[PDB]
Amino acid sequence: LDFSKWKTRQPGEFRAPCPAMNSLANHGFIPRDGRNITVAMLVPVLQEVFHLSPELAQTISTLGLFTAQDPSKGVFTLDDLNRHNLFEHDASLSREDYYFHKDASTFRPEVFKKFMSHFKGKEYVTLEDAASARYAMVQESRKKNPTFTYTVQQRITSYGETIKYFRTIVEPATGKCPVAWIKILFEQERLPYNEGWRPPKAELSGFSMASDVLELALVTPEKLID
Amino acid sequence: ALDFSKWKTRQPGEFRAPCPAMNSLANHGFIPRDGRNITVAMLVPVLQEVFHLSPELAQTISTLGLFTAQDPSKGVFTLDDLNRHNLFEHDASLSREDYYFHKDASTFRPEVFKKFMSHFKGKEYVTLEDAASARYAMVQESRKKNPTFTYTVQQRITSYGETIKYFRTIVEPATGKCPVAWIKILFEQERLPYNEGWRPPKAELSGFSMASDVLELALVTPEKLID
Ligand code: HEC
Ligand code: HEC
Ligand SMILES: [Mg+2]
Ligand SMILES: [Mg+2]
Repeated sequence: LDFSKWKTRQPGEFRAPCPAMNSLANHGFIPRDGRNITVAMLVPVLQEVFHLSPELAQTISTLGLFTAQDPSKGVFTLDDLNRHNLFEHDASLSREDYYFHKDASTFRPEVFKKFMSHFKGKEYVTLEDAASARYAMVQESRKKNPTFTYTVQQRITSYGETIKYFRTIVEPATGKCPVAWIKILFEQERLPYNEGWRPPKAELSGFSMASDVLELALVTPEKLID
Repeated sequence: ALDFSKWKTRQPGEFRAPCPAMNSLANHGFIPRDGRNITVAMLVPVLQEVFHLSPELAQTISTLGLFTAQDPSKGVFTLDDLNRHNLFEHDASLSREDYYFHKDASTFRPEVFKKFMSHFKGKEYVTLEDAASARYAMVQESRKKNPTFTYTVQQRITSYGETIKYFRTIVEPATGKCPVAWIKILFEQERLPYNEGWRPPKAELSGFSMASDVLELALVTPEKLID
């Protein structure tokens, strides 16, 4: 894992709405041009760079394959991940809903500003602030987007994405998530190795995700009952 | 591959847990009948085969079971180890009373289970919403009556997870729906209702799918740690 090979995205290179996957490509940990991705190649990378458990890595990578133009052929691209309402969903943290400009892939400073304002004056992301920030995007989409789609599938991916950054973009010494490293991940699509980040000591598993998603929901004022 | 007709209820000397599924496995002889000499390596394929747990989820829960032994290094645990309060066993159970009251959070309590089952009165099937209400009712009873109520991050995920476990594994092959009558058999007899039509579930219960299910259960539970 040579983190010094990093280059920002170049013309012709496919990129996704994911800052993690986009960082892998920019680091050259997966093909830089965002093409020719297989589950077999991605899974070890996710385990080594982000310390996802084997099964969680296999699961998310396969959900990625399911966005391919032909998932039978076992190959997908970062552009496949941009397909609306397959994996990509409304109420994102740093991207606008597909509805508005038919581009839910391009990083949006004005969306990211809203998200980050939930951590203003803090060096670290707390569970409660991360809950508030994600749910604020749900409320905005619900009030602004007449096509808002937020089913069982989108709910877990949305909750899971907040857990993913909260658990993986952490200080080795503390396990805590610095606001400044989130900023680097989303804005630069660089893993903040230079700033002191390393692959997490703790494994992110399906079970640990389940606990974390529960804890997020218990500090979110979101209910489907009344 | 598996013989479900070998079921016997608990016999003298045999250890049993506060878990109706682990007790059914033993009563069926799918793990050692006496509730002893359980290892992770033995239990994971049984959980995969009988309950369609994912390899990783099965490994994780089996290991949580193992860390209930006084010495996990021995690599072996028993259903009696599972009876140890606030290791895996926890307050606000659906069919057992809190350890506080009589130092017995292992023996099935008709009175507790009566209150659990009251949330499905008039219904053939368990819905996510009624399962959520039945579990939260136990949390509120424990918070109301037990001065030593313990409900930390660890108990919460296991409590939510156990409702999802019966809701997803004790289901009709035809519909994936959870029959009230089958929950009654599992809890009251500690028998998998094979005789009545139950079969290992078609759908796999994985860490990811559990995470979705626990999320959805929480979204229909009036439970928050914020107000
Ligand atoms: C392994 C570590 C990992 C981390 C950390 C991670 N992801 Fe993503 N991720 C996506 C997609 C697609 C989205 C877009 C969802 C959306 O619309 O917000 C996304 C979104 C996100 C978001 C939210 C972005 C936003 O603007 O809301 C975060 C944070 C994130 N991913 C972090 C496909 C993937 C895939 C697919 C193969 C993998 C593997 C994956 N992601 C792995 C990871
Ligand atoms: C694989 C299928 C499986 C199912 C279905 C299952 N369990 Fe349990 N389970 C427990 C323990 C300990 C409890 C007691 C928790 C409590 O205090 O309610 C429990 C409780 C439960 C409960 C709630 C009972 C109540 O009175 O609240 C249900 C339902 C349950 N288990 C179902 C250890 C285990 C272990 C340990 C190795 C395994 C594996 C396990 N359980 C696997 C399973
Ligand atoms: Mg989106
Ligand atoms: Mg208990």
